[PDB]
Amino acid sequence: KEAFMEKLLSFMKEEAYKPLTVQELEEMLNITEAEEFKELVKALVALEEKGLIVRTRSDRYGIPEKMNLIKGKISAHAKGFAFLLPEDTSLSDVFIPPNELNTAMNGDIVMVRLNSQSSGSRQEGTVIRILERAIQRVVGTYTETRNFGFVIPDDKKITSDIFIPKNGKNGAAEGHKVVVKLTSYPEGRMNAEGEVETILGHKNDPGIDILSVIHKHGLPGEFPADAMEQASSTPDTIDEKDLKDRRDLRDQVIVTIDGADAKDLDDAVTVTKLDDGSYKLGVHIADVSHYVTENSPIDKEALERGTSVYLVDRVIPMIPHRLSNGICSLNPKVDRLTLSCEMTINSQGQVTEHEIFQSVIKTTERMTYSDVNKILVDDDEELKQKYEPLVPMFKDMERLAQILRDKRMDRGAVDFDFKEAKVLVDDEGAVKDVVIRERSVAEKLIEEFMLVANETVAEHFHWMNVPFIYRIHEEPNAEKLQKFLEFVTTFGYVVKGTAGNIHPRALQSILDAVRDRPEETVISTVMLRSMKQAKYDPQSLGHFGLSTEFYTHFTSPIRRYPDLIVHRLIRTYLINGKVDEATQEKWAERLPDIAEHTSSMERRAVDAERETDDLKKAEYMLDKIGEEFDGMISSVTNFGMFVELPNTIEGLVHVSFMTDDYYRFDEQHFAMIGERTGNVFRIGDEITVKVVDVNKDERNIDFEIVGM
Amino acid sequence: KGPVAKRDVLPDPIYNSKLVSRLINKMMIDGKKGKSQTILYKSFDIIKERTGNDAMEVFEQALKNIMPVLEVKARRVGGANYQVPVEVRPERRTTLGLRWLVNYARLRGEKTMEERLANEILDAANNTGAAVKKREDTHKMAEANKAFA
Amino acid sequence: KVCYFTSNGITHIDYKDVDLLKKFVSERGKILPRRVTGTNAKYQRKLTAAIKRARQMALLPYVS
Amino acid sequence: NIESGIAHIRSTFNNTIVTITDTHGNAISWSSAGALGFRGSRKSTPFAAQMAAETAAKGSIEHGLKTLEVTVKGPGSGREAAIRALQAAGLEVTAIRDVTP
RNA sequence: GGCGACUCUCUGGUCUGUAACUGACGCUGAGGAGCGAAAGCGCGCCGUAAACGAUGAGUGCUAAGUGUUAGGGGGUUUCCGCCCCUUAGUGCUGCAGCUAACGCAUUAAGCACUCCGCCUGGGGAGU
RNA sequence: AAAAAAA
Repeated sequence: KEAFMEKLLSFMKEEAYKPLTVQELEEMLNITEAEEFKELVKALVALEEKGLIVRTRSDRYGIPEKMNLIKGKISAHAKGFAFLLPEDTSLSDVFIPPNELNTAMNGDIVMVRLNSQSSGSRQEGTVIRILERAIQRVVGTYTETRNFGFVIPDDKKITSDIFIPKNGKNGAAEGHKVVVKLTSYPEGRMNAEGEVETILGHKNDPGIDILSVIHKHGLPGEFPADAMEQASSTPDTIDEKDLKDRRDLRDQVIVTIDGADAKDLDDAVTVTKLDDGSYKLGVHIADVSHYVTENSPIDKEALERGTSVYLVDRVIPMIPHRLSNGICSLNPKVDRLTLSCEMTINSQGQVTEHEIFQSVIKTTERMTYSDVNKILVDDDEELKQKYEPLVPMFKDMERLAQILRDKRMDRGAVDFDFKEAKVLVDDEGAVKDVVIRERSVAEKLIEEFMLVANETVAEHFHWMNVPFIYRIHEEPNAEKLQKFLEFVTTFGYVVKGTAGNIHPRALQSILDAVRDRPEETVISTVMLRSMKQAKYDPQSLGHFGLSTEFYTHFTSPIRRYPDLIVHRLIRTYLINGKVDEATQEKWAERLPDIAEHTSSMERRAVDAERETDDLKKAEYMLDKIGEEFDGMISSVTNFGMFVELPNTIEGLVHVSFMTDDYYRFDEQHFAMIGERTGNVFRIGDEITVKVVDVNKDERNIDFEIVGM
Repeated sequence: KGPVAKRDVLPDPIYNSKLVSRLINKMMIDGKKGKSQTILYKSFDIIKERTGNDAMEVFEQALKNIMPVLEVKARRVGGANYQVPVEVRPERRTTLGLRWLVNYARLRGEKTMEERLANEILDAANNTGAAVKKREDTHKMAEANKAFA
Repeated sequence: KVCYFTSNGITHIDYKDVDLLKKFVSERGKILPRRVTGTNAKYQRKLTAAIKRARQMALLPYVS
Repeated sequence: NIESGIAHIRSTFNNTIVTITDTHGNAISWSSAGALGFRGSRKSTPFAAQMAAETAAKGSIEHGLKTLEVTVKGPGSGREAAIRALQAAGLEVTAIRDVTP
């Protein structure tokens, strides 16, 4: 028994050892007999009792001592506790009590000692060391006292007020939202101290709410002077020299189909039906790599920006408004430089042939999604008569897009069709309405055309075997998916597969079965929560969500830096023919940092857009205090249950408002069960709620139950 | 209901250390702060004459080694009898530091208290003696029943 | 939330049309309530029988 | 040497047993949370049930099973993790069946 | 009293619509006859039982507003669809009235008429 | 809360 325990501990003490499960230890030790398997489990329990190994709450055994610890990121909570998110995503989260944070703030990379005993369901730990400080600046509301100021942070995860000394005020008055720079971190009993870097304005002034979010996240402000000089010097028309070595497509019937308010027209499309029955699809994308050249002032800024950010009241663009909306934009009935992908597609949606090349186009008409739907779906005779030459092309586009959609779903792609909000604001930035964003035929048509363009480019460059950027979506976390599978089994939905080896078509085989059910929204939602996020990467690792091996972003260079690089690598490798070793090694070095950076800037963006939506959703419900709404239980917890209205506004029913009974949370069933009444409020249940309170600053909406 | 503020002691006039004052007040008997102010200033001259280091370098080192990190607290919920490992608040660390320092210094074999207090500080500073042991003892005991908390 | 049968003009629910029925049972095979289906009480009664005749003839399961 | 079999999973509040049988209900192999040295609260957990399904499954794969019918008994939390231990061990699951008496 | 697996054989009743027919053929009903928790016991006897909405039966009449079950009709509506109107229940809320109060309030405990059962202090004693 | 995608 002891010789085996030593041999396990020595194996785990090897420098190449990573934390492994019982099964991954069984495989690595080549244990095939059932009696040796019993020995291993008995050794693991005995070593874990002695404290020589630690099981993480993802059931992975690691030598603590090489750590006694886990390296990871702090994810703080507004109630003063936190979790460690380990770097190894296979490991579970470690709970950190408020007293054991030891001055670690939200986002800080820390080393956490593991507590041999736990007071709850999860593994506890103490922050022993802070390796990296995440928070240097803090946005908050300044408050004035007699002799000093303090700033109340907008990030509620910062649970302590920032002390502003009398010299660090820098003109900030009572109620001003302010950007503080942290001069000292919290230490012992002392709060953080800081100096007011920037006054944003008063908290009640219009647009300061969104301007506090921009600064919180650290989103990019005004363009640099050299970038705006480059933009102002860029020609408003094409030079005749730039038409050289480009295919002339100005005589073809080419259209843009966008939102009515869209000015940054990235894509233009055509479809011709061939005599054999196959479709030729042209996709013509704005040639931004021409205007924005490598290491230009705009190039350095766009990389820094990483993506365009689309907040409620404004867009922060990646490139200046003179280019994005002017010369890059595929504006109607004017000559525009493009980088095209031209595709012959057969009757099963297979790209038999393709070509990628530089062209010039002149768009026949700028269409809207609304107009294209009214022609196809609503059968509008007035608009058909208006666009009589284009209607036959639109009908061929509809059929082709359906073809491509069928193949996509047959290959086992996951159609995640959720209701998103669109917040509608006025000129002052005050909320008028919160509507559901509906995806029409016209949006699903262009989607399919950008997708088949995006796979086609990605496949082309994979086989060329040159350095390139892909848009990958890795396989879901097996533990998160294992929980999701357990969740849907309560509703009856049994899935064919295991959490380690699920096929994308298996998850769709859920989303179809729940379609037009009450439990749709939440199973949909919890499925998402088990998926990984998509990122950019120089390796073609495939896209799980689209069920494809080859995918990149090619179709939006105005508003995405990874697309603008895809444009450059197209110009470098195909057009210029520069496939030399020195060119490849140059890109092979750069693409990892770019791919990591732009992926960070995307996540930052998405977080910021959401925060502004949740703020304006809360603003919208201020005047609805006392009104009753139908809704659907979107989440249940130990403290209460969240209720989603039809417009996708969410709120909390706190358990204190559930006055009719003592309610116990059932974690397995995701249900609040009354002890006496036997009333059961489950995930997915339709209830009628009333608005009790609304906090705009916190973004909180507080309901009470009227009826089931 | 709201944590009473601890009395703000003055700094020790010659070492400018409110820790050293707190030691005096711990050593003081029957309100004879004079006797204890003398004893310490006699004990710290003994430390400086032996070691050559400043008494403050040694005394702070002595406290580090006496000061407890985790303590046993009795919890009897239903049955339990759980000796809950409790982290010693930074004020209670110094408390138990100075309490043990003084309590064991008085128990030592040496004739005078100034020598007894000096030798307990010198032993504490070398990570040895009885007051350091006492911290270990409760930690050994806190490690023994660490299964609770 | 409309009734399938008042919508789709379906007077007679037949026990042999398994695939239809299979629109209203759970995955365990239990009969879905009227609330959840949006069915008319009339037809729910109709349906229910159909199912119980379907389950008797091993067209549907009792317990999945 | 038999291919098709049933995996009778008895998940109680105290324990999770996993017998695997032939179609005639003759026991090929079995494993329980108690058999893998789990004790007290640990025997109840879905981890022990998963682990009990594997050692049961790996015992059956020796006798040369491929397909499993599954029958679950009892109110325990093990059935979902144990079943996904039988699909993860390699044996395909034809049909589950709650046979709680 | 009661009545929930499915099928079939056989049989009672209920409601909606039309009014072709019949032409007041009705209503209540002491007695009798039958049914009848639970038993009791020995398939019969048993025959009583919060066998109590704690409310005989029948009919006409007297603010609403809302839900549901099974029907009828109209509106546009192809059709669903709502909307309107009605009938038979089954529910809630609530006038006028009624109540000792509580409540009941077109499923009256309101206003009327017919017929039957039943009460006249508590205990003794359902002895 | 948590996803693609689109913008």
